[PDB]
Order: sequence, then structure tokens, then C-alpha cells
Amino acid sequence: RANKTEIKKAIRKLYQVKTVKVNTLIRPDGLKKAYIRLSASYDALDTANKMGLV
Amino acid sequence: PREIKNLKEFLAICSRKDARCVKVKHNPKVTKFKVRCSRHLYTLVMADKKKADKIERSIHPSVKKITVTSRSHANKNTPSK
Amino acid sequence: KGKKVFKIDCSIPASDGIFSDDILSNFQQYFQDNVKLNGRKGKLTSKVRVNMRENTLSITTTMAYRKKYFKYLTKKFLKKKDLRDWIRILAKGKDTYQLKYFN
Amino acid sequence: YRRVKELMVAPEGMFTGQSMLCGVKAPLAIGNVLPLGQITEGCIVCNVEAKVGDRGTLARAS
Amino acid sequence: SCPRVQYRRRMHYATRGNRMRLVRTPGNRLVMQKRGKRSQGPHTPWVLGHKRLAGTKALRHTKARLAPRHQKTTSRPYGGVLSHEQVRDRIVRAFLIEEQRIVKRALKAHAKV
Amino acid sequence: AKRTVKMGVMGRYGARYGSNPRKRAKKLEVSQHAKHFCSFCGKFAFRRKAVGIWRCDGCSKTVAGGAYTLSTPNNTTVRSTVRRLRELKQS
Amino acid sequence: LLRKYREEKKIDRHIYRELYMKAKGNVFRNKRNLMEHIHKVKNEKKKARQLA
Amino acid sequence: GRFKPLAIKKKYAKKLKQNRPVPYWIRLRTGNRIKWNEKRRHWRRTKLHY
RNA sequence: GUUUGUGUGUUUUACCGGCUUAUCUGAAAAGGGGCAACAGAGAACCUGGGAUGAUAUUCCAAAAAGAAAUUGCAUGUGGG
RNA sequence: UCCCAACUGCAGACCGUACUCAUCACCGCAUCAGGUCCCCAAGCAUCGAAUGCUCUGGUAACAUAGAGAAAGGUACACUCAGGGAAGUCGGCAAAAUAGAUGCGUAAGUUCGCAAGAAGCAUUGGCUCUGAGGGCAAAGUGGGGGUCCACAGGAGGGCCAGUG
RNA sequence: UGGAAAUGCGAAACACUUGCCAGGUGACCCAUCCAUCCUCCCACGGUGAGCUUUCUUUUCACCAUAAUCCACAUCUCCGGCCUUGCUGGGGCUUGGGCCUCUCGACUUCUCGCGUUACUCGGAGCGGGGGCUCAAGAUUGAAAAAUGCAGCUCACCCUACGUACUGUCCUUUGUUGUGAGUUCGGCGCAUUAAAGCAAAAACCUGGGGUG
Repeated sequence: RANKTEIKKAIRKLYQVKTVKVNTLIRPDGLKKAYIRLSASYDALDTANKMGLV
Repeated sequence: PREIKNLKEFLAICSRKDARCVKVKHNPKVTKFKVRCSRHLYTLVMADKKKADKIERSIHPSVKKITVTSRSHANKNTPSK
Repeated sequence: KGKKVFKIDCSIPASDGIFSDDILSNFQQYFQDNVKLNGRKGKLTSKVRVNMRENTLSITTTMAYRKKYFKYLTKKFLKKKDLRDWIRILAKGKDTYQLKYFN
Repeated sequence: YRRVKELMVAPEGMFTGQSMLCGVKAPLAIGNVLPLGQITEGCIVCNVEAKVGDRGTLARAS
Repeated sequence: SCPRVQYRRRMHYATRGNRMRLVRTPGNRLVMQKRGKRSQGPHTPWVLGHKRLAGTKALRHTKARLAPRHQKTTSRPYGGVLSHEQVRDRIVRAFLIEEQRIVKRALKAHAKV
Repeated sequence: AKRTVKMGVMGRYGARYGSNPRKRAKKLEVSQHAKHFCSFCGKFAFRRKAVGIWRCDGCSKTVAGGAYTLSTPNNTTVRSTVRRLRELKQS
Repeated sequence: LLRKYREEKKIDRHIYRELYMKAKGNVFRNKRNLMEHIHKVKNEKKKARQLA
Repeated sequence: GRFKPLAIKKKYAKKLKQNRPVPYWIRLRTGNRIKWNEKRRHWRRTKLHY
């Protein structure tokens, strides 16, 4: 249900970051998938393993 | 890209406040000085090596410029092997 | 002076004397010869001119011309003299067409 | 500018939009609008009303 | 086929408002692009139209928002939408008549006294 | 290049649609299409559009005056009639 | 042909127009003829001149 | 057609998830009368229609 | 001192100009309700991509993808 | 008056998006010769989205098949001698019709047609020819090349040269 | 706020109102050929690939996007200082100015006609706007794109490098647009609205009340 905006607010605050851009869609998979470019101030892989993502 | 046409005018641009980037292109004849600014890439088209150099010299330290350059290798990769 | 010219680097096979124990001579004679004729049987033509050096053949002409003819001339030719071997031609300069060994 | 319009139902060929000033204080140009009574007998009018406040029911054909 | 030739928007049709126009690409291909809306606009005034303007610009409806006033500026009143002759006319016509109207009053003015 | 002996436009219908009609029709073709006088601008160029809808080429004036030819006798007559009568009416 | 001639003076205007219409009701029946025609006619004017 | 509203988007989604083998782990339990994934939708037979 | 030129004062006031509280004035009918176009009417992107397994005029960011276009809104400076 | 421009900084919702779109994804109950709107459309012959082969593309189609050369069939298969509708309810059938060109064309007719009326004639290949257009400078002479013109070039770059 | 004018401009600021704007501002059929753009084929050259054995010029390939300017020189004046000024395409529209066509004529056309003293035509000027271009510039070539090839650790990797080349031009045959309801059709006459420009308006700024 999320509109883009909201997501944007949330993550930036939640993850101590800023994102250069988001492409989103919901597949009928039923989920919205957010393609987010994290800014140069951040690295999505790195950041991944901050989450501890593999 | 908007093209810029007199040297002075250009100098004002190079110091535009914003005027992010410049860049140097050489081709036969010539060398384009392409400036990366807002709304456009304001660009002044320098034939002449002599003057070219001196104006090239003039570059305030702070100048961001790359020259137009060759095969970088685009850098895509497929993630096996 | 006004002309069109191409230089035929025949270097590698000439060097091995492939034109029946030669240095390029035999090929020079052959090359000047196959060009189309008429006049009825025993009449000959005179508008194209050929020089061979130590290691080149140069082909010069006042008249402008198809690059097309050479590509046949050699392809149909090697196949004609049984000189096909391992050579392949490429355009080296926009005025020199080069023959090469590879591998 | 600022006026009152002047085009509607079509009778003969004045060319349009014209300044007809009307009621009996119409003059009597063709098409001009005068009361029929105050139009003189034998005159040829067109689109007379009938109901009155109908602007031409009768002879509303070509 | 031998071209082709594909459709760069979904509504595939020809359509009045729709046009496309062909280009050779940098990838060197032939290609459609959309070719926009016609010159509908800046006609004259007068009588079912139907002629056009001068100086000031002739375009069509999406364009005007854009269209600059100083390109949309050769002028005389009522005729920023006009080119000379019709305007000349309308001047002239008032002027004279309005003399004769005054004259008419004036004619009658002596008859009274 | 050839222009028929006697029927003008009717060549379109060939034989179809009978002579008497062809008569009836012929008459109106001549009236309606013809180029006919302008009033003020005085030349003939008043051409029918639609259904007797006549603008003057060349003085760009449109006259409503109906049917196949513009302003019937009756109308004209009428026009006189009014001329007269109104005139008298003042006179 | 006519026009150029006209501007050349080769044609005079009256004649120009005439040929125009004449052309239009063609009796020029090939180019060759016409041009010829024109010389000849010009002879008639010259004759006319000489005569005069 | 090309476009097809969110509701519509929902109907397939909901269905798809049902259109596949019943969760097997379930099947294994005590007293599992369980024949199969009964109600599974399909397409070269069963267009959803409309 | 003059007269003039220049600059300044949170001067004072008169006067403008603005802007908002604020107060009065102040619109009429096939239109007093609102829908109805996945082709009408019909408002901003182009090409390229050692580019995906399967999507892209959407994926390619700063420099080599780039170059665009528009909106909104800021900001300073500029025109002022 | 400051926003009657400028530039610049800073941010962009929503909702669609795969793929199919048909001789299998649509729709004929059905993996159906039926149907089902839209864009695109080469080369060659030629009248030419024709017919035809073809490029480009795509097919390599698939549509159980093989094995076979008999009867019967079916086949958008033929052929038939002589003969020429006797046949037959009936010329159904099938067959005869042709392009073009030139030549030529009866009645009748509402004048318009009827008309490819009818009917003739011609039609390869080769090898010359003809006719049929566009595009320049009216137009010219004399004198100079025992050089007459300049900004352009080459070669003279082992001389103790110069830049 | 320029020029007799056609018609001008960084901004000549001026928004409500208009029984306001026959205001293509949306808006309109087909229709016609014709004209040409577009695209497109042919073919010349010319390149590059590929072909091609008794014979040949064979085959293919040979490119450029939106997006934006239009300042080069003529001429000014060829650059002393270049200063009037910035003059300067084609080829359809109209207009404008001068002269004023008449013994009639011109006149433009493929087309049906037309025009002219209701001002032709002719010249010169102004502008309209398909188009095309113009120093074509930007864009833009630059790993552009394309094709090669030479080498390369290595070349059977790799990274797919690295390095190199070449990568072009006249020229024939299709179609947007030419704006109308633009050729005919026409007892037929070819949606509408939101949607826009403009005007009129003209109240502000060029003012000391009292």
C-alpha cells in the first residue's frame, strides 16, 4: 500500500541514510518491491551486512 | 547543452557557483570544453591549440575537469566464473 | 600528379617464392594479363599501369576504379593458380590492401 | 465593445448580426421586427407568431 | 517484413492528433517518433475566420503556454490578433460614421432654432 | 475531351434514371451552380454552398436567399412590394 | 519556355500570353515546333520592322 | 487487454497462491484424510473469465 | 555659509506601493448534480548502453551513458 | 515600492508495465480449416499489396506415419481418336472466351448508351535507327606569356648559415 | 516604449469587468490532384567487409537522436579601430511601398479562374509559415555507433583487454505537409467542451493630501 514517499521518509530515518532513487512496483506476487539506490554516502552491500544481510 | 561562445563569458561560467564540472574533448581541429551546469551542459568550443592551452592553463585549482576519454570499460560483469 | 593508387603488400607469400620459385615477377606478369578484352581474337588494351619493386607491387591509374575487382582478382585467382594456402587479405590503409598469415 | 447579439432564425439575405432595432420602433427593413398589426395589411412578413412570445411558429418552414 | 516497423506508444493508430515521423538513428536504425499537432490557430478574424496573422505567432493550442508574448506582440488594439487592413477598416468606419452622426444632430440643430 | 450533345452533367447517370427526370434535373443544375451576380461588388461570383447558401467570392458576402438559384421572383417582387408598400407607407 | 523567353525579351508579352493560351489550347505539338515557331514569328516582327 | 485494475490485480494474486500443491508438511500429521489441493485453478483449462 | 554632489539615521512625517489580518460593498441558467472517451478533445525525454536468465522511451550514477524536458518549491544574487 | 524577468538551489504522486494476442495462449464445448478490430510491409517480372518466385524475416511448419503401387473412390488431376449436345428436364459439368495493340464494331436507345457490340489484324528473339529532355556560358575580337599576377606550393636543408 | 508602412523589442510590466473577442485559440468531412517533405528504392562514386577455381566489377555493409542557436562571409570596412549597420538562403503566404496596367492588357497557372484602376502587374519592400539550411554550430562522437584488424599477459585466458586502423558521397523511384468545407460530393454542407492567445480595460509606477 505504501506510496513512495512514505517509504522514503521511513528508511532514511530508519537506516541513517539517504537514497538517490526508488523505483517501485508491486508485482501480483503481492508485494511492493522497492528498488532503492542508496547514495554514495552508503553502500547497499555494506549496508546489507549491517543488517547482516548476507 | 547550451553552447557558450566568448571566452570571457565562459570564464564567468567556470565560476558560475554551481557549474559543476568541465571536461575537455579533443578532436581534430579542436577541443571542446564542456561545462556542466544546471539546465545544461554549457559548452565552449575551442579549436586553437595555442589559445587552448593558455585558457586551459587558466583553470582555477578547484577546476573539475576530465578530458574525454577512451575505453573505460563500462564495467558490467555476470557473477559466475 | 593526378591518379588513384593502391599498394599491394604481397610480402609473406612472395618471400616464400610461392609464384614458382620467384620474387614476384611471375605474379606481376599474370596480374597485368586477365583484364577483359575484345576487338576480335588477338587485340590487347593499354590504360592501366603496373610497377613491381623489390617487395611491393604498386598499381597506379589515371582513371578511377572499383576496389571490387582486386578482391575477385585475387579470390578467383588464388583459386585459379592453386595459391590459396593460408593467406587472408584485409584493407590496411585506404590505399594499401594487405595479405596475412595468422595463427 | 459591449452590445446585444443579433442572429437567430433564417429569413432573406442581409448578411448577419445586423442592428435591427425593433418592435414598432423598428423602421421596416426586411426582417425587421414590428408588430404584425402595425405592419400594414398586404405586407409580407415572415414568421409570424401565433402564440405571441413564440418568435415565429407559423411559416416556420422553408 | 523488411522493415518493420514497430510502435513507440501503445495507441497504435494513425489518428488526427497523432502523427509520428521517421528518423535514422545513431544506432542507425529507422524509427518512428511522434510528430505532433498541426497549425491550428492564429487565423484571422472576420467571417468564419478565415485568414491568418502576421508578426505575432501562429501555432496550436498546447503551444501557447509556452509561446512568448514578445513573440506575440506586434500590435495595434483589437488587432494583436490583426495585420493592418481589417483594422484600418474598422477604425475608419467608426470614425466617419460618428462624424455623420454628429453632423446629423447638428443638421437638425439649426432647423430647431 | 468530348462534351455530349444534349445533357451536360447528366452523363453521370448514363441512361439510368430516365429522360423526364433528366429534364427536371437539368433545369436545376443550371440554376444552382451557376455563378451569379454580386450585389454591391457586382460581378457574378455568388456561389451556392450547402443548400443555396451563397457567399460572394470577392466581396465575401453571404446572402441567404435560398433554393436553387437565390432570390425568387416572388421575393423580388415582394421586394418591390415592400418597396412600394412601405414606401407608400412612408409616402 | 515562354516565361524565360519573356524575360529574355525573346518573347514580348502579348505574344507571350498568346502562346500561353495557345499552349493552353496547345498547338505547339512539340517543343521543337514551338521554338521554331517562335523564331519565325520573330521574323515576322523583324519583317514588320524592316517594312516599317 | 493492456490495463486491468488493482482489484483485478488482487484476484489473480489471491488465486495463484492457491493454485499449487497443498503445504505438505501439513499432510503428514495424525489423521490426515486429505486427498489433494482440490480447488487448484489452471489455464489451458480454466480461464478465470471476465 | 552657500549652492551642489555623496553617504548614513531603526529620525520624523507626509505620500506611494505592498501584504495580511479586518470591515462594508459585491453573480444567473441546456444547465441549481455529478459521472460518462483503455482511440475524440488530449498539456514534460531523446538517443545510446563490453546493456537481463526472463523488464525497461522506467534499469545505467557521479565522471563515459549522456544529453534532455517539466513541475513544485525554495534560496541568494542578479535584473531590483 | 522590491518580484512587472534571470539564474540558480532544493524536491517530484497515483495508478499500468511479463508474456500471449491467435492454423495452440482470444473465441468458437475443443490444442477447432470457423470467427475475431488496429500499426508495419522488400526485390524482381508486371497493369499491378494481382498472379508468380524471391529477399529480408520466419518457417524449416506441423497438421500420426510408414510401407506400398491394386480394386473402389476421392483429387481445386490430366489426356483423349473421330465426332460434336444426338446426350440431358436442363449444356450442369466441363470445356471453347482472353493481355495489350492496332484495326474494326449491327440493331435499338429515354441520346446518355448499347460496345471488349459484332469482327478483323498484330504480338519472339536478335541488330541497328528514329522521335520524344534537362543542365551551363548573349557574345565577341585584339594585345601578353621574350612570365605578363599577389598572399599558394616544390626542390634546392655538407654551409663557417639563420629562425 | 522602434520603422510611412507591411511591421519592432530582456522586460514597452498592468491582473477583475466586458448581453468581450464570426478570437482556425479546441474545431474537425471527404475531396482533388499537384507540389514537395518525410521515409523509401535505385544507382554513381568511394571505403570497408565478405564472395567469387575454366569467366566476370559479386554480395553485403557503409550510420547520427532528441534537444538548442543561427553571429560566417558578402556588405558595413576584408580585420589602423573596425566602429553605419550587423545587409545577406531557398521557395510557398500574405502584406506593404513606388510607379499606376485602359490602344485593354497583364496573369498565374495541370486542373477547373482569375485579376486588374475595388490597383493589376512590375519593381521594391514588410511579414506569414510546410520546409530546408546556412559558414551548419551546439548536440557529436568521445569506448558515439558500426566494422575490422594488429597485437597482447593472453589469445583456448583474462580482463574480454590493449592497441590500431576504416567507418564516405553525389545522384534515381515511394509518402507527412501544403490548413479549411483545398478542386468533387452536396434537396447531404462535415461533434462539443474543458482547453489557449488577444483585446478592450485600465485602475499602478513617473505626484506635495488634508
